[PDB]
Amino acid sequence: MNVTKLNDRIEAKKKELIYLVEKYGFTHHKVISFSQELDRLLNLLIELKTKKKRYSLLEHHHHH
Repeated sequence: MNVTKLNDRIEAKKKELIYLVEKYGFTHHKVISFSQELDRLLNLLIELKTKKKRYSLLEHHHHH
């Protein structure tokens, strides 16, 4: 419901992903899938901002 929280969860996932690259490698299935997930939230930033005319800009997760 909040974009800076969203940004934060992306930030944390980036860091988590980096840690996993060190232990598993970037060619590892989980690291690939988490990268897709990280991409998904990164996409959310663009997606909600490209709309902005929607309550969804706030209620992207959790609805009012």
